[PDB]
Amino acid sequence: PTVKVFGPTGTQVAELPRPKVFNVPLRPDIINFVHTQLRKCLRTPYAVSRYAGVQCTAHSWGPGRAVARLPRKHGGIGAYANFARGGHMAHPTTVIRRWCRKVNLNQRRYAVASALAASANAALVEARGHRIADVPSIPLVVDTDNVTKTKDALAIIKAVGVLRDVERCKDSRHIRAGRGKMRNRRYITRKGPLVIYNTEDVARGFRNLPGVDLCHVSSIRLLELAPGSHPGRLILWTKSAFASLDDVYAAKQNYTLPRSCITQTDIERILQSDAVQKTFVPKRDPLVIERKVDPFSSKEALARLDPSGTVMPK
Amino acid sequence: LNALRIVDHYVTYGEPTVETIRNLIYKRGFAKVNGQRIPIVDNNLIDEQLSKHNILCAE
Amino acid sequence: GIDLKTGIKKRKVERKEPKSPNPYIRLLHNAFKVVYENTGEDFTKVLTKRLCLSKTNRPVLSVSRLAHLMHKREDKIAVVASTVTNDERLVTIPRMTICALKFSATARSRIEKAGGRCMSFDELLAEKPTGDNCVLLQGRRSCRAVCKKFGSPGRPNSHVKPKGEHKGRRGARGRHSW
Amino acid sequence: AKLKNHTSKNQNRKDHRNGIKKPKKSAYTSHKGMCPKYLRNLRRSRANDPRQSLRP
Amino acid sequence: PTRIRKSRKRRGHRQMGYGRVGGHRKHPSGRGKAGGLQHKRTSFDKYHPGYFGKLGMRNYHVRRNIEYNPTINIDKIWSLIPEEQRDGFLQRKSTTEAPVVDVTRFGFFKVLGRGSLPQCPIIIKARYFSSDAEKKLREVGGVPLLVP
Amino acid sequence: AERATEKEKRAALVKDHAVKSAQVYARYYIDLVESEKK
RNA sequence: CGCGCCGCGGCGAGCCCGAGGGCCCCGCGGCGGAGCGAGCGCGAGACGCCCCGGGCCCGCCGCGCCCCUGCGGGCGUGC
Ligand SMILES: [K+]
Ligand SMILES: [K+]
Ligand SMILES: [K+]
Ligand SMILES: [K+]
Ligand SMILES: [K+]
Ligand SMILES: [K+]
Ligand SMILES: [K+]
Ligand SMILES: [K+]
Ligand SMILES: [K+]
Ligand SMILES: [K+]
Ligand SMILES: [K+]
Ligand SMILES: [K+]
Ligand SMILES: [K+]
Ligand SMILES: [Mg+2]
Ligand SMILES: [Mg+2]
Ligand SMILES: [Mg+2]
Ligand SMILES: [Mg+2]
Ligand SMILES: [Mg+2]
Ligand SMILES: [Mg+2]
Ligand SMILES: [Mg+2]
Ligand SMILES: [Mg+2]
Ligand SMILES: [Mg+2]
Repeated sequence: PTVKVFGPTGTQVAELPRPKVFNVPLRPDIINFVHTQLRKCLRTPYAVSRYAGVQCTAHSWGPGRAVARLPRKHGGIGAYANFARGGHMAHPTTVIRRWCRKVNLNQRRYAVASALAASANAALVEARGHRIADVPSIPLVVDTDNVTKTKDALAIIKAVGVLRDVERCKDSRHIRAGRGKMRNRRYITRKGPLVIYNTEDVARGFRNLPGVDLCHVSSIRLLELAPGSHPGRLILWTKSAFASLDDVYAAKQNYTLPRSCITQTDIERILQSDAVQKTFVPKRDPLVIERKVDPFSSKEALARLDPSGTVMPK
Repeated sequence: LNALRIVDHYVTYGEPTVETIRNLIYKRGFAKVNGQRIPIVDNNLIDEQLSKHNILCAE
Repeated sequence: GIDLKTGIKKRKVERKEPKSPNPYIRLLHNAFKVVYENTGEDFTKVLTKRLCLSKTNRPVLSVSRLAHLMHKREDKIAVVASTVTNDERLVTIPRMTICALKFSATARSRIEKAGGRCMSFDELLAEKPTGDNCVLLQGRRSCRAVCKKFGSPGRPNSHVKPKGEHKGRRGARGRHSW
Repeated sequence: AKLKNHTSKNQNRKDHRNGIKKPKKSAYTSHKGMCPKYLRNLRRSRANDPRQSLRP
Repeated sequence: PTRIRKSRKRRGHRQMGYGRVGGHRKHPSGRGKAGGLQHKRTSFDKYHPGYFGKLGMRNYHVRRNIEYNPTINIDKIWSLIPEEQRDGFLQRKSTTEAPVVDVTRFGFFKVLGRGSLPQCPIIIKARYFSSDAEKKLREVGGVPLLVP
Repeated sequence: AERATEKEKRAALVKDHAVKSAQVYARYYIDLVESEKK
């Protein structure tokens, strides 16, 4: 099959073959494992000071003075314990915590490919959160070729149907709920489209827009493809980006994309087919269970066991 | 008999009439089927389980 | 009260479902579990239990072991619920049909170049769900190095090696060495 | 101070809780301790029987 | 992650699995490996035969690249020939154009004899041979050779 | 189906067996506590 | 941080974000692949869904017999 390509104005203009990276199986378990390890590698260490609580002079008074045995400053003030005001922590935090995590190169490439394949579904992009109800194709390729004024770049995103997703992002900016607003994280906005470009200047006209991000096709970032560790981002490909995907995967030395497999849609079809159904054979009829009750109560209840009636009813 | 005389102080026992046997089965009769305790209420269940031994009804 | 202790043992725990997060394993196990309940075939019952095992209970199978086992019955489908690797010490491979969970890239290339077929368990499910003209096979469950140190080295009937490095002599030169 | 020296009071109940085990079926046929002059002649006889021999 | 650990399931239990009679103290057996011949002797003899004592000659400085000695069996020899060429060599069991395999180029010194070869003449050059590697090679029509 | 026919016929055969065996066994029980008396 | 066992992911007779160089690209050791012997050193196919046992092969210790390049080779026997 071929993807469609649209002008910077909205009509159909060209067709390109599907890159083979979209046929990789969908693995929300592998995308979650990689997203977790690589988002831990951006952390800045923190720790308390190594002298904190231990700059004072304090020793135990011992028994015989009607007081508890912790170390005390000259004068008798509690010190040097985690349960004393002003003492050290029981186990102080240290910067030698292992902050980063390792991931193999094979599993890093699987996560990018599985996250890119999720982006080719109009049902997973919708369920990720985006507004794509007025979009020509969800594998959305568009010919722009140079964009410098934000005013022109806003005109394309309208000219196609991604206008409601950026206003979704624009009207959502707010002050966050907790302590985070003292620590340089005061505002929050939702995330919109991702424009992926190869050989054309677009970054100047797209960057200022709320909820927009920029990726040169040779280096695609998994934290951008799966915000929140959820796979299906909406992606606006430039034409030259979309037409170099296979060249990029040919540039990875001794690498082959993983093997395509079937889905639960495909398994549910087979079982309802004459090659599998013709092997079916019914179960025996199942036991029949009543409650206990006294046969001697009535004529009819007793007759169920013995019909003749030699047995007295009561 | 010799095993039962070992546990005499736990048990009481004797010889039942055909009237005692009948009331117990008709009133307190349940069946073991696949490890389940199943109410015995009609001849359909004694036949299904014991017909190989030529027992077909409650009598 | 009720006495339910004498003559009665403690119940047992076994894997009744795979614990893998791979969606392809859940789909296949759930599918073969269905076929068993509507067939009662003991081939689909052993195969449903193989798909719950824990990857140390699913050792690999090489092509040369299959070529050896399938000899004289070469018209049948080998069924393996594990990975099929390659054996480069065998120079020539015969033609055979193998159905496995996974093939190595080099083992697939060799199997096909002889005229053979590499099936998947969903190809098996569609064409032969109850195992007609199929044989179930597995590798050596006790081939791991870890399972070679189980026990008490040092006891006179052990035949097991110790774990670390031991540079001495005491107890290591046979009986009457302590 | 002095503590208790010995008892076997609870030990027959611990011995019975997992059943009384039985030795492996293959210990009854172990060659260990049989006459070597009998175990030599046993191997020789089979190696020269075409129904039993396992030589290549 | 701290939030899935067994130790957080013991909040409210007075003693975090260490018992009331015994308790959790500092070092009730001593530190490290001490005691192996006295009060841990039942442990050291059951699992570590040959931990105590001396055995054999000592060398005050071992030369790691003298004692290095890689090896290859005869059943692995034909996998050193690339696949594109193996078929043709088997096709024409030549005495006058037999394949030459120099195993030191691949980084082996001695050739051992486990396995078997295909019915095809071949020449193997190495630094040392085992006695049945030579025997199985001459059984095939091959020759062994020594190389610098 | 054929299951409902066999289950229909079978119970009928069992029922007439229940009226045969009841009368005979009632006859047997009266006859024991007689034969001892004689 | 080191050691043991278990589970899950990727690849599989292979595997691998060393350090470094141009969330992407390139990147040695190493460990695994053969063991046994204090050492000189010698060096594994024969069977088997799996498991358990039997039989046989390799090294270390002993010993018949035959031989070429010889306290060296071959063919055997035994714990
Ligand atoms: K101080
Ligand atoms: K105190
Ligand atoms: K105190
Ligand atoms: K890798
Ligand atoms: K990645
Ligand atoms: K050990
Ligand atoms: K504990
Ligand atoms: K204790
Ligand atoms: K201590
Ligand atoms: K100590
Ligand atoms: K010690
Ligand atoms: K010494
Ligand atoms: K020695
Ligand atoms: Mg004090
Ligand atoms: Mg403080
Ligand atoms: Mg608050
Ligand atoms: Mg016991
Ligand atoms: Mg408790
Ligand atoms: Mg308390
Ligand atoms: Mg204690
Ligand atoms: Mg005590
Ligand atoms: Mg205490």
